[PDB]
Amino acid sequence: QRQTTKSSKRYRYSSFKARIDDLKIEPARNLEKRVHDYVESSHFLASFDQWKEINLSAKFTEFAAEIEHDVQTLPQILYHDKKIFNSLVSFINFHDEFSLQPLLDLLAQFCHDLGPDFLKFYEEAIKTLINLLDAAIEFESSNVFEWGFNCLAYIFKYLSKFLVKKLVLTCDLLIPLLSHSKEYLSRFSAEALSFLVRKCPVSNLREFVRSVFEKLEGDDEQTN
Amino acid sequence: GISRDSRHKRSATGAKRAQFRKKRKFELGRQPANTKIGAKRIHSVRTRGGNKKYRALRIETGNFSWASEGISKKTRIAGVVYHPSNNELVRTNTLTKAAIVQIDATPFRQWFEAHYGQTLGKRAASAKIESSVESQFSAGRLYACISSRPGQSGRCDGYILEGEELAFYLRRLTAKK
Amino acid sequence: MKLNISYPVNGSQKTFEIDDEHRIRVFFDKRIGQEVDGEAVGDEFKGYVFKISGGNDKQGFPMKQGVLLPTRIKLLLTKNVSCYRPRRDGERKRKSVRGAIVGPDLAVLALVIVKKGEQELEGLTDTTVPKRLGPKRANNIRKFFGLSKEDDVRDFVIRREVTKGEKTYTKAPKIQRLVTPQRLQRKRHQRALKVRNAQAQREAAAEYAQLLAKRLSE
Amino acid sequence: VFDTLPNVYTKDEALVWKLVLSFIKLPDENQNLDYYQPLLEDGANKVLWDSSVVRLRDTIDTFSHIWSKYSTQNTSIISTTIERRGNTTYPILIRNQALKVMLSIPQVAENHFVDIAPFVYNDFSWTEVDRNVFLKTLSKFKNIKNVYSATELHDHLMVLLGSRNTDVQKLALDALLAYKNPTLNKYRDNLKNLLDDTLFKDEITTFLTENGSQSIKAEDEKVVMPYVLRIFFGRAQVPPTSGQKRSRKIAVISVLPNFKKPYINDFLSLASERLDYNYFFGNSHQINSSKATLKTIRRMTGFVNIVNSTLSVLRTNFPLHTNSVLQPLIYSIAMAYYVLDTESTEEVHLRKMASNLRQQGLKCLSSVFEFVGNTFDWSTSMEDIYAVVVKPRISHFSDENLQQPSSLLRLFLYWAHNPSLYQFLYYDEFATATALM
Amino acid sequence: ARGPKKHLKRLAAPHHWLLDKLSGCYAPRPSAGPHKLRESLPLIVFLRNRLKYALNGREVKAILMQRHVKVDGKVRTDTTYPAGFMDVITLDATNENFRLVYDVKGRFAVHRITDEEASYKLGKVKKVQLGKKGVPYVVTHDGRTIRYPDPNIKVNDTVKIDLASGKITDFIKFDAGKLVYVTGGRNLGRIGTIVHKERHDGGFDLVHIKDSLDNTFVTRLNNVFVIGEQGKPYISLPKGKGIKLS
RNA sequence: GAAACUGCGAAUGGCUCAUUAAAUCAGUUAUCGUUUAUUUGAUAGUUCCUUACAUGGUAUAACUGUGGUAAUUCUAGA
RNA sequence: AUUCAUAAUAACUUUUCGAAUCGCAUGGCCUUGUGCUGGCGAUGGUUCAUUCAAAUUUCUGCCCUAUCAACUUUCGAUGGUA
Repeated sequence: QRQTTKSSKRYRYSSFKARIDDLKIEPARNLEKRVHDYVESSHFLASFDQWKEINLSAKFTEFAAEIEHDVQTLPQILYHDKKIFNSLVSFINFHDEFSLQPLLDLLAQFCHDLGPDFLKFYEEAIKTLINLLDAAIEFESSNVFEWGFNCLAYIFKYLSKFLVKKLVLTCDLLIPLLSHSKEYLSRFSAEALSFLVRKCPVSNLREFVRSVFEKLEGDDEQTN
Repeated sequence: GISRDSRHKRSATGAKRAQFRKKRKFELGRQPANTKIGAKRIHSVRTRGGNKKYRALRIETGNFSWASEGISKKTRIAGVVYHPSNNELVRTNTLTKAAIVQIDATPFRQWFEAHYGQTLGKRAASAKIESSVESQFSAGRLYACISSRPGQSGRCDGYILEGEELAFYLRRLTAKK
Repeated sequence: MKLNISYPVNGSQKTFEIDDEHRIRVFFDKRIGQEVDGEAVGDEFKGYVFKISGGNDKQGFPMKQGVLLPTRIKLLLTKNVSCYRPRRDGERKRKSVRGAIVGPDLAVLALVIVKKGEQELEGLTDTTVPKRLGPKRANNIRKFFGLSKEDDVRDFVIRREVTKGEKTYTKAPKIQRLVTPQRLQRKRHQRALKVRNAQAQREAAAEYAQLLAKRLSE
Repeated sequence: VFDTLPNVYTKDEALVWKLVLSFIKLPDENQNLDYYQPLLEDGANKVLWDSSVVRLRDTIDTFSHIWSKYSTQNTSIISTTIERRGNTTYPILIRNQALKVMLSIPQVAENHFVDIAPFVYNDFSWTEVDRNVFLKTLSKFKNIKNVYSATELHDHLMVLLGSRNTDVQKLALDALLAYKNPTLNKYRDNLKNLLDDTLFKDEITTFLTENGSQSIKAEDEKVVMPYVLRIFFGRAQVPPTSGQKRSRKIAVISVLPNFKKPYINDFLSLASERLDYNYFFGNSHQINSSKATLKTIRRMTGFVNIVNSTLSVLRTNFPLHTNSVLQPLIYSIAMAYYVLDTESTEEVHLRKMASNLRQQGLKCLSSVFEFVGNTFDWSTSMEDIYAVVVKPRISHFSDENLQQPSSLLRLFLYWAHNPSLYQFLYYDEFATATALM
Repeated sequence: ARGPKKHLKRLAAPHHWLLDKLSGCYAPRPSAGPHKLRESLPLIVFLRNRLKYALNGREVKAILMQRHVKVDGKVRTDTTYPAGFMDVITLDATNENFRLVYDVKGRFAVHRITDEEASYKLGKVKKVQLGKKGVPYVVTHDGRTIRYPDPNIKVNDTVKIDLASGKITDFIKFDAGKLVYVTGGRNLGRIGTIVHKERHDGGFDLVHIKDSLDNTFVTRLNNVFVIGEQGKPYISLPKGKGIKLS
């Protein structure tokens, strides 16, 4: 019996498991005035300016100093591709929540700008993301889970056609998070990879189904 | 009834002060517990703060300490003999502080026998005691001054009257008889 | 008067009006807590034995035990007494209450049946009403069912079938005072917390003693 | 049935007594349903897939259960036959039900009693609720002195009075007052107020004190001192967790020094009588049974604690009796040495209690030697106390005792200071002498 | 009155709160706490009238029940908690630590503070004593009882306290030539080195202080608060460094 | 989530100046002469000691029902 | 400045306290027991300190009146002891 008849007060308690059980993933089910899709001088730069206004944390302030000297325009991003990404990955591995929100948003939008050239950073981006999510298990925060899995949904959505072409490597990456021994990790990672599965056409889908059935027979002992 | 303010007395110069307020609760008094000798019976009074205070109406036993030996025994109080404030208290057997009661002596002489290997009446330097104390032991009752406030704590604790006080109160008893 | 008679074994109760004065004179001079005779009351109460339990006089002022004065009186009632319910903490109202000795002016005398007579009275002896609720403590359920100490209670909770339209639905109490893994963990935490704090205190005291002895050996 | 039966037992009071005694005996009696068990069959297979949706799991479980039944048809036939035959096991509280019935009907048990006294003399195992109900029945008994075995009931009654549960003490005092005699009828309220917890010490100083008002007379003392000693034994077995209980125990042993010499000896005889020493002294120094248990060592520890307190309050005037004081002491310390030698260093609780018993035994030995010394004989038991000295100690007495004056050391010093007590030094090959050296 | 007051009028309030005299009748009576009544800043005054992070008392409730405010390492949720002098108030989402310390003009002063300086807190050892079971303790100027202090700590001596463990890191004696902050009286906020303790018996010990422009004044030992040595304040002083001018 | 038990508050606030002439009050002191809910910081292994701690026992409210009275924030019996 | 803080001794007590309470979660273990352990935080509780207080309290300061010069003490007025 979850909370069915809402009360008259305004601030419920909402324990962490209740917040996760309420949580879902699809931002396309969601919608708002998306700032990065709304203003278009540069996606990364627009989101960067909004987050420079909104966020006041030490880690994001230092990141803002460095990359604010670097990026102000699209050829600057396209040239300094590696430096930006390594600084982003450095602070995400620093693992600080107050700064963990904007860096995840910027990772999504940075891929959106750097589209079909992101496929060389893409692997260790996913690696740092799943390390972040297991750290979030260690510090329970529904906020961090929602942000990180929305970043994964955005990366899948932005690099649809290439990961769809190469679907088996993506699930080979996400199996440490798909078969993870926590109900919500398996739930959210399955929802994101489920969006990609819905996007995939019939032939690569047949290959992926054959591969995942072979992998399930490999994980005969695993039920999760 | 009782209150203990200083606004209803005469002035220091000898004037009569007119009234300033109604009586206040923080200047209350309570009715004295004329604690007598009988079976143990004790009220509890709730006092400022939430603090308990035990009044004794009748109390039989008590804790009396031998100061020269530094020990303490629980004895039975016989009756009040002398009291420096009111011989009506002496008459009515009221137990208050600074009263002079006679107590039982059997636990003290039992401790003395078991501690010094010697009876009383009829390590020798340690065994030697005072002459009037030995006379009281032979009599069967000991003189003891009460030093507790049995209307406040509900305990009658005292000390056995040692040499100089015993001399003074013996003169007092013999002169007042 | 009117006799409010109650059979506590069935939890049943009824009222019988009384007009002739002979049974009233039987009731005279008796007090609350005494006994009377149903045969001396009337015919249908042959064998029954009552007990004067309470009543109200002709204006409403109820009977109160303790006061042996067959009149009305003004008592200073307190927190924990009958015939008075205080509206505010430490309040002592003074109320008019009727004494306990049964006189003539009682509008209602209320009796309880101690011993059943020989004939079945209509409302009292025949029918009954069940208890409203079952036990709520775990040991109360173990008593009321005679359950052994090795047996569990959550399988023997008493349920009630409620219905609203077509959705049949059951209800059952939360068994207060029931031993759980939760309470076991809480007791364990109290123990471990006391132990941890005592260890920290001994450690800090030993460190201060070391510092002090170092100062003195300096 | 509880209010119906007291009106209808009068018709046939014999059969109802047979039923009541049968219900008393029934929880102790065995029950077996050892049915016919056929040979085991290994008929089992995962007939369906295991699913994750729960209602499919439930239907698959139902079908697999029916399949397992029909595959092991034989054992399932037997189990279904049993489960439809239905139970016959008496629920355990039926003894409590029959004891409540017997409590409501005191006169039939009072008439018979030849079938209930075995439970009393076997001392029940029954629970404390049933014990209290049965002792309430014994209080309700009317012709109590004319029961089947009156004095043996009296003995077990006095033991249950000496027990430490004050409720049990109240019940046993009520039954002993049901035993009627004018001395206890005179002092009837006094013992009840002694059992009362609030009036306890005030009552003690009220009428147990010698040479005062309301004191016990001489013949009444002779007839009543068993009762007072049993109730004082219970109040002394009260354990000292807090200041109030410590003060109660101290009050008991500090009013002990005024009774009389054989009454002090009888109290201490009780305290030793709970233990045993006839093992050693039916042997010489060998223990028959290896009773190295926590139960018997905690009995010895309670004994030596009450002996220490009694000596500290009776430093010179107490009686020593060889049959009640000295023999259980050397039994205690020999048992301490025995458990220390016999069982390993894994038993931390038993070894720690053994060390505490050794400490307190040597402490009371040194205390009693300091306290009586030359005032009574020793030649009866010189050899035994010397044996319980010389087994574990003199081999490493210098290696152990070199830091402080030990209790054993101070006992040696008292031995060497007093002339008649040279016999122990004389008794060995001056082993304790060379130990001092 | 027949009991303790619960209301504070607007003009009855302490002056240094800078509460304007038209926005109502009542000023946030600061609840009982570590600091005294006439020298405490409630969190509602601090967050609303000073930082302008809130516009209403309902917004101060929203902030505190969101659990952002921490006063000396611990979360507070009572909006009239008496945050006093030498306090550390950390706002995490804003990434700021504030040492509460007086200004030269006699008012409290926001002092932006970094993490390594916010990690500790001074405290004026004010009552050194021997407690139950024979342990010694010190009572500083904010109620903090610290058992087992250094044996040389005396009355009126500053102790630097590590916050996250409540422990004494080190201490600063009361001798002539130390740097002294003045907290009460006319000159409060004037940081100056202490020259001479004029000591009377049964009266009040005055203290002659002389500050960096070599100006001399006198206060009492109750208002004196030792900071550090000559030219080495353990804390970072506000702007102007406590100098009263023309 | 009604009701009722429990906890806290109702001793603050608001109004008025009748009384009171070293009284109140103002400034200055003292408590080494006392109580203090709350807030804040610290604080309590006592191991054993002779014959349930996987956690003792009673009730009572609200409620069901029977009533009284011209009437009140009246209440009685079960 | 103390008979202070604190400690120790001997007893005393219609005698206190030393958690039979509550929310979220579910991790570490393994003798695979429904066994052992474990996080965050709510209420409470002995003492001590702190704070909001409270009650007493020291000095000095009140308008008109001498056609008001003596006043207070049985009935406490001033001090001493209990």
